[PDB]
Amino acid sequence: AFLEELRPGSLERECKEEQCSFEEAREIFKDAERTKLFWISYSDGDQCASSPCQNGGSCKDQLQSYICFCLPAFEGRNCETHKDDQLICVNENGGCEQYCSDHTGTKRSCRCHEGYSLLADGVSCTPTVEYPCGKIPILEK
Amino acid sequence: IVGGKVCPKGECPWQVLLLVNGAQLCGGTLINTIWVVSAAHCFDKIKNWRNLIAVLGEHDLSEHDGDEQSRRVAQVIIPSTYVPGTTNHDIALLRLHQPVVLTDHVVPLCLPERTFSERTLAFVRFSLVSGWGQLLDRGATALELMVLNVPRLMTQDCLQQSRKVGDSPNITEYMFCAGYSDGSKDSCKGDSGGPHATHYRGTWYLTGIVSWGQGCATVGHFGVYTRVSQYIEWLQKLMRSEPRPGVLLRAPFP
Amino acid sequence: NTVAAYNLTWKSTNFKTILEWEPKPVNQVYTVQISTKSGDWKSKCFYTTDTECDLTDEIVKDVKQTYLARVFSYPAEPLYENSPEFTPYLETNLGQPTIQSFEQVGTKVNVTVEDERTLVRRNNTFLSLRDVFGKDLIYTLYYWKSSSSGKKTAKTNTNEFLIDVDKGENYCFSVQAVIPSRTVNRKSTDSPVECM
Ligand SMILES: COc1cc(Nc2ncc(-c3ccccc3CN(C)C(=O)CN)o2)ccc1-c1cnco1
Ligand SMILES: *[C@H]1O[C@H](CO)[C@@H](O)[C@H](O)[C@H]1O
Ligand SMILES: *[C@@H]1O[C@@H](C)[C@@H](O)[C@@H](O)[C@@H]1O
Ligand SMILES: [Ca+2]
Ligand SMILES: [Ca+2]
Ligand SMILES: [Cl-]
Ligand SMILES: [Cl-]
Ligand SMILES: [Mg+2]
Repeated sequence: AFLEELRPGSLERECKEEQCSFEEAREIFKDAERTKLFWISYSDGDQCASSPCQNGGSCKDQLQSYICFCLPAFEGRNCETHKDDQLICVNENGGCEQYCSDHTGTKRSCRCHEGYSLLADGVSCTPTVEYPCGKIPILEK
Repeated sequence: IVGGKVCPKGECPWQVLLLVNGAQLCGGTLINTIWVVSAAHCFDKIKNWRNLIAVLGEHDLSEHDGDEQSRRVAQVIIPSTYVPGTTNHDIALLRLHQPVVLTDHVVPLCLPERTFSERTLAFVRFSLVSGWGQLLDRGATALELMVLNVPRLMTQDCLQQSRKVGDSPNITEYMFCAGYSDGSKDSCKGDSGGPHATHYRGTWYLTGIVSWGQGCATVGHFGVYTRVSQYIEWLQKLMRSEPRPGVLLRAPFP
Repeated sequence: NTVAAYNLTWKSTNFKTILEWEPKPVNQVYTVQISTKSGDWKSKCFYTTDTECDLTDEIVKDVKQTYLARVFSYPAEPLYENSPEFTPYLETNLGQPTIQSFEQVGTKVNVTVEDERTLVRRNNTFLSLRDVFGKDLIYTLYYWKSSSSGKKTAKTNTNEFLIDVDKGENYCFSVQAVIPSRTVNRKSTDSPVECM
């Protein structure tokens, strides 16, 4: 509409509501340094529009990138890694105090060295002898 | 041990002092009431195989107290692949004639499962090394049990951080590096056979054995220990086998 | 059968920290470990096929510690490569700031900078850039009236600026986060421009 072009220059009308190119904003700002300062954040685009943060994470836009803020149970660039799916013997010994046995299909199972037995929590070990291996009695075993 | 501290009495309860004809020979580690793990090179020049003594509950070599127990060594088992005068396969499994009694001062160190040792214990940064060995390279030995905390290195890092000075034998898959290259802290001659013990979630385990000690704390070199996880299956099989007439037994490895 | 990873690089902004490396894996998986120079090694991104690993949960436990990471190559001692050392507090990029509001009181203008959230947590909530850096963090304001030739600058130890303006004139603003004690990577990118 040419009748809309009768209206005087405006950053809100031409650039906010509508789009606007480098020359349109340069005509408004006049200075090169001022137009470059506006254009670097304007022509950058919203990287968070593709909703890249998974599992209920929050997106924060950056210059040609973004940052995902994950909920406590998740991690990764896009919050894709579920912390619950990491219960394997190579990850902090599977939460076991002594031995860890990896089991495919079912979950991992913790075990104990001789002279110890597995506790109720399924991960801790307790001595079944007065002098179990690898404990120092003068420091109260 | 160079650069360490005195182990407070009873705080290294698995440490063994090996004597031959009453003389200080090597170190060792008690893994149960009957079996002791030591280094194969310790037995290189032994003539009197019936005169081997293991001492548990020792602390001060100049004073005897009620905490020390002595046992004759009935059998020394070394892998067949070990070649005297060299570094590889430096491990010995000793059978005591009679069991020791476990006390507040005499407690075995856990021998771990291979997998727990390889994927968990191998990534614990610091472990302890101990012995009555030389307090400096070519120096006099210690009268009280000394202990030293040392950081472990993966062999790639160890070789990249070392200088090929003096005797630099290959560091094989049956060895691991631990310590410092600045010449301040290491295990020395006389500490051979002793434990490299790792603390994990309230319990201590055997990870390494003090190998050759001569040349200890050389600037440009780290400490090199027998990688005990490679021998778990071998040690467990031999612990189930019956005794042989001779003291020395070269058993097949693997 | 495997290749050692190479070009290990830290990508970090507001403590969201990701280790990146080459190359794409063919019949090989990866495992990353992380440590402080005296702590134990912690395993991350187990048997991954990605060429990146998010290490945010490990580095936010102590942002002032110096970390070293290593990448292991397993076929579908192992082959591994060490990363450069990384100290979060000194090297994380400062995120792009946002002007929250501006208010006029006649001949004076208050310009408020929004609290920048970081990946550092303190029991349920995310800490802001000011909560972590405190006194080390300043904000810089670039302002100008549309009829003048040059720009002016104001600096603050908080998230607010209180400047003098000329009567009946429209001003444009942009803010930048700065950690003056740094020699390298001391500033964020400029915030989007805001005008009255
Ligand atoms: C193959 O290249 C090397 C190999 C080595 N080898 C080594 N260093 C030490 C020893 C050792 C091996 C067994 C037993 C006891 C000890 C040393 N020792 C007296 C102690 O550990 C006392 N606790 O071997 C060292 C350096 C290099 C090197 C340097 N730049 C590139 O490569
Ligand atoms: C949103 O889309 C993808 C993720 O789905 C991401 O790679 C882009 O960078 C982002 O703009
Ligand atoms: C952004 O942050 C994440 C962690 C979640 O709390 C979201 O609900 C929020 O919008
Ligand atoms: Ca953007
Ligand atoms: Ca004594
Ligand atoms: Cl006896
Ligand atoms: Cl802030
Ligand atoms: Mg226009």
